[PDB]
Amino acid sequence: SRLPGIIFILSSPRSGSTLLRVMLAGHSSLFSPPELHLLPFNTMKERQEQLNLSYLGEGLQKTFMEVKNLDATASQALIKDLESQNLSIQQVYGMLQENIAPRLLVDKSPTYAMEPTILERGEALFANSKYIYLVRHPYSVIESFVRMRMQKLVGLGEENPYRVAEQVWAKSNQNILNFLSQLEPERQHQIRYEDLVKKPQQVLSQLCDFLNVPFEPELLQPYQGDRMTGGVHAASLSISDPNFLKHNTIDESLADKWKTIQLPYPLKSETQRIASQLSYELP
Ligand SMILES: Nc1ncnc2c1ncn2[C@@H]1O[C@H](COP(=O)(O)O)[C@@H](OP(=O)(O)O)[C@H]1O
Ligand SMILES: [Cl-]
Ligand SMILES: [Cl-]
Ligand SMILES: [Cl-]
Ligand SMILES: [Cl-]
Ligand SMILES: [Cl-]
Ligand SMILES: [Cl-]
Ligand SMILES: [Cl-]
Ligand SMILES: [Cl-]
Ligand SMILES: [Cl-]
Ligand SMILES: [Zn+2]
Ligand SMILES: [Zn+2]
Ligand SMILES: [Zn+2]
Ligand SMILES: [Zn+2]
Ligand SMILES: [Zn+2]
Repeated sequence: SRLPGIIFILSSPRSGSTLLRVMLAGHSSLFSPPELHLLPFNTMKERQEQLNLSYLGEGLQKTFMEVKNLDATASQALIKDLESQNLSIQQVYGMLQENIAPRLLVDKSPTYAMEPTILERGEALFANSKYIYLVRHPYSVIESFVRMRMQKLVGLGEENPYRVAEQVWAKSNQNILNFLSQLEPERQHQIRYEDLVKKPQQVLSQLCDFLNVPFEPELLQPYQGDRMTGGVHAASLSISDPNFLKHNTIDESLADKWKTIQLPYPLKSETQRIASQLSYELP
């Protein structure tokens, strides 16, 4: 039997997903943690055995700390107990839902879009979830991915970094497009990164209407309060650094970077078609 629906943020890497999840973390109706790394796995033992991350990836540990007012050691002890009994991932999600209730979980990870079977698992575990599809211009994503030296994470450190980055953007976006094409229009909402940082009030107000929550001022203040970004920096990171703490406001200047970014190669024809579908211009 499926769990009550949650909210997913789906995106390519480097699309401002962390910024968005942190904005939403401020809303009293929502609970929006660093990556939980639950969705890709069937059981907690599978997760423990297979979950290897460049940084500490303590989203789940931090979640139990917040919702149960626990120190790090006690939260870890709880997670180890779930692993020892080998709870299903659905059982752990159910436990999270009860511990955050009446708040709704916001589940964000750019890695979900890399595997169509992971996207499908969301629909298998949950009923009537809502999907926020966050998109960013391919030039901006590619420049960032290459700058951050993420090519190794794909298992393609021997190929051209720019082409590897392009493939990540193209595959993630095509996978999301394919997945969402099968779902009710009423359960999906697109956000463009460029709009998010240039017009956050308008974007967030429209998102609030989609989520059926009222607007709260905290949405516009991602650097205020406890939004699970504090303490040891490496603890909220998983696959790379979103560079959220290298800024101190919603920084609009990062939107238009695509207007001047010079990539070594024109995007492949297939990538250009995806960009066209998403209404991005390619200078
Ligand atoms: N406060 C802020 N304002 C605007 N954009 C931000 C931001 N913090 C992070 N970002 C953008 O989000 C990107 C990371 O996205 P994600 O969280 O999906 O990995 C960053 O990549 P760069 O710092 O490499 O430019 C940056 O462009
Ligand atoms: Cl990323
Ligand atoms: Cl991320
Ligand atoms: Cl994940
Ligand atoms: Cl994972
Ligand atoms: Cl730590
Ligand atoms: Cl990141
Ligand atoms: Cl940072
Ligand atoms: Cl950060
Ligand atoms: Cl800034
Ligand atoms: Zn993960
Ligand atoms: Zn720690
Ligand atoms: Zn990221
Ligand atoms: Zn950082
Ligand atoms: Zn800045």
